[PDB]
Amino acid sequence: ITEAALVRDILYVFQGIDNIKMNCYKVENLSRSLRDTAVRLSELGWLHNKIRRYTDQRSLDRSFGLVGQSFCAALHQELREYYRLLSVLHSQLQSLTLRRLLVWTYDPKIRLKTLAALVDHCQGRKGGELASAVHAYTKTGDPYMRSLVQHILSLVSHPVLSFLYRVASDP
Amino acid sequence: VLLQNLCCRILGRSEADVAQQFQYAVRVIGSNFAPTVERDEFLVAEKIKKELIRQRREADAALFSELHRKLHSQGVLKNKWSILYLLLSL
Amino acid sequence: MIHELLLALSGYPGSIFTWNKRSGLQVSQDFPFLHPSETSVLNRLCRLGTDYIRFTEFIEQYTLHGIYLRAFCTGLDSVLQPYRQALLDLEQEFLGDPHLSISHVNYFLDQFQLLFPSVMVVVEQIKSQKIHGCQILETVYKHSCGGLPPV
Amino acid sequence: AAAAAANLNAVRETMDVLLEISRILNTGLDMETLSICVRLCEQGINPEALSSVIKELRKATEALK
Amino acid sequence: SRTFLVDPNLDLSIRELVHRILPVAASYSAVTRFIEEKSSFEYGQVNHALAAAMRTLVKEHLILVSQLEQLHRQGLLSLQKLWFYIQPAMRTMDILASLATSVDKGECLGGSTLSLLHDRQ
Repeated sequence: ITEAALVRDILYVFQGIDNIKMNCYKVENLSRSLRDTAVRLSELGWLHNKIRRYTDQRSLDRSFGLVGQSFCAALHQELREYYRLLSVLHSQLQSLTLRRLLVWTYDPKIRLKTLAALVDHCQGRKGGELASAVHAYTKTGDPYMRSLVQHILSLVSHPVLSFLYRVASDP
Repeated sequence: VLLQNLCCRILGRSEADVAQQFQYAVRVIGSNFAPTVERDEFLVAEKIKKELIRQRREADAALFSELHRKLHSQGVLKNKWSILYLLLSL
Repeated sequence: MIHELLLALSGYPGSIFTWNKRSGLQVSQDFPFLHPSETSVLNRLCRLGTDYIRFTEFIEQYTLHGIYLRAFCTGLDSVLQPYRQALLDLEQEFLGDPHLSISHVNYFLDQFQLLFPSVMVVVEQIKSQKIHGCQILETVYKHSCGGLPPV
Repeated sequence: AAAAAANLNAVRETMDVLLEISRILNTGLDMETLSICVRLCEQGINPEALSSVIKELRKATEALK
Repeated sequence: SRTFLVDPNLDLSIRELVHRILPVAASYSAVTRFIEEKSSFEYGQVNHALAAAMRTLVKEHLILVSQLEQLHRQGLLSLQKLWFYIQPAMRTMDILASLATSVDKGECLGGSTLSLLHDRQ
């Protein structure tokens, strides 16, 4: 199995579409130096699933509220960009290798680390209680995360400040 | 003779006029002709993307990747490292 | 195959992209020339084509009657215009460089993939409850207070 | 004939893309000057040396203006 | 604290030089494990920004390995030539592999992690 063939499948495992198959993306031959680097790279694609399932399962039911939409519709502007990176990486496959990917995808291994762990801390929260559980992620100090989550808060807290400028009501 | 056209493009003059600068350009170019670092277009590419990303211009960092491939597609350029190493510096 | 797909996403099904009256657009089976991993993203891509076909079939059928239903379809094509225009563009980009894969084509739809789904049940509520008369100007309005900015 | 016109097209493309990388990087170069610096870099020349020259002739054209 | 194994049947004129390159890897397998752990919130707002600013150097160490493989394809990379290229990396990844082992020895968080960076090219 050539190294180029692995570079062909990995660019798909970054999305969910599976040599590399589906919780770790167990790869199934080739030398040990190749399987190890694929394993870590393939697993980044698995994260992308956990963040995609939420923005697809909750984009189905109509009883998630008005805040749960501006959150589920702010996890997409932070995904189109992840679809622009996959665009660029594919144009060069026609040269890049495994050890060259690690530096390319070292940063989106973190943004896909906060978002894939921001949708688990707020699972059953709807309404304002969700805008209060994506604010408990700002007390972090890490200048790269505190400047990412402090942007999703600026979108999730827009509907809340829409009622206010216009608290449980009773029908 | 080609270095003198450059001194006439940047400075707007004729070769009979500007000859002190062209005396300074032969001093620098000459004795510094041979390339001093190993040549690879890969490293110079990953530094023009890292630079356009640093200016919040993430859209042109993925457009360059499509313009750098076309250079290889046509194939009239022998030293692609040099001309990129220079365009990055300016 | 690219120009083959860009027609399948337009409303014309063929041998590669069969059409079923119940399920919707979908790929027939495995193809040797292409990889066996793409058979998924296309199926993810067709979930969009099925929407446009079921849209334009309803738009033409006009079905129920009333001006407020005529005008709704008359307007329904206007919101659907950027979809077509953004599809004509894909061919131009592929006409330039012949190194673009389905990945980039799938990436280009982006906005249409998260819009059609939310604007699909609005049609379904009409054809399933016989919403006759000016009552449409509320059934569409009750869904206008949605969170999704694009919608 | 033809292969002599297909090369003049693949060069006007690349000379148009390098002009895009030139403006998003805000180099003061223009389409005429940039074609000189590309030709030089084809023969093989230190861009650390050639850029010191341009950073100097542009630094002396002001003392005369 | 990583241990390595080379070969039972190898030229002695190589193994003595291999053991001169590895101390940049063992000093690296203890920095990348310091990042993936001291990033946990339960460590203060200082042991975080220390792990972030300690990550940009790891990025520049991954570029230095990329430019070597691309230079390895043309065969211009002999083993003797390698021992000289990584010298800037053998000094930097020797500094960070000493802070990341002296901040975790005595559990530090907050100010006591800002003192150690003031006592320690």
